[PDB]
Amino acid sequence: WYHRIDHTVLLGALPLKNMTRRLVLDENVRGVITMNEEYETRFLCNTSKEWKKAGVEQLRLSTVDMTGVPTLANLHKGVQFALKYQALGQCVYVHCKAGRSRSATMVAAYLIQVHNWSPEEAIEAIAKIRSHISIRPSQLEVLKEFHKEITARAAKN
Repeated sequence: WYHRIDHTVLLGALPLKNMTRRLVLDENVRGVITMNEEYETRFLCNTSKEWKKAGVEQLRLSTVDMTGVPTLANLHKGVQFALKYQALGQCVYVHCKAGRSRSATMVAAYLIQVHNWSPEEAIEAIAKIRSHISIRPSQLEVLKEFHKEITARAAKN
């Protein structure tokens, strides 16, 4: 249903209400990145308040319609959110629907920034762990721009 990517990030299909307990206690999930929350499927998942109750903060992000990826700005929001919890030694569950594409792209951006890796290095790392990762050219191009921004911010240090 989901796979651990590293000590902080997990990537998986939409989290069912019933999984909350396991995710929080066993996987130390204290944050959740929710992409493209759809009204047709939200009865299956926690609301933002049901997450609070379990002590996890939810960050909701939208993809740029038809792109499969958020804006650069929201990619940075997602990554900084993950890093927030990395500093706390806690975990973040990253999802959209199937945990294969839009959510995979978000995790890719995280890995790019964390490791100063190429988009393809990050993607291949994710695919080595979780099957059916599918990051399309439209999604890869944004990860390419994200990679350039990460490098330029790194040169400022």
